Amino acid sequence: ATRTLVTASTPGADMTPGQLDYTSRPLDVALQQDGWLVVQAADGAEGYTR
Amino acid sequence: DRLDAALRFQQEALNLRAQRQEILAANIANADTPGYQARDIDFASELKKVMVRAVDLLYRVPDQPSLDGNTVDMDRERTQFADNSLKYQMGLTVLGSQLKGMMNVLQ
Repeated sequence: ATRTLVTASTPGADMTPGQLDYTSRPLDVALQQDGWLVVQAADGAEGYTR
Repeated sequence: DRLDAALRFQQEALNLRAQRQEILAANIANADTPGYQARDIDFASELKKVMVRAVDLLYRVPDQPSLDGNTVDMDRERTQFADNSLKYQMGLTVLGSQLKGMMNVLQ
């Protein structure tokens, strides 16, 4: 068994929080290290975002 | 029967060479199709059976796997094809020499 094909693959993601800037807008929010805002997706099932 | 059998040995050898050539050409032309298994005939055993007598072809072991399931290897098939062609021409020359000698005896 010599031939060994290679296929690309992507793990889930990287959860390092990004840099945040202060725009002083009254209702702009930034989460904690592992925070997630819940929204209602188009299909109806809830989803998480930042 | 005498002349018939004496020529028949080489005639059957030549026919077996031709059939093996046909099989080799088939499995070379079909060398780029998934799910195909390389086939060949045991020339020596087949000739021995025919001499005292619809051929029993058998699969060829692969040498390195391929995902699509192809087992025919082009280099080995080419070497076998060249060997078979040379054997066929050798048998042709021997048969022609025997026939020419037989004809020349009558002169």
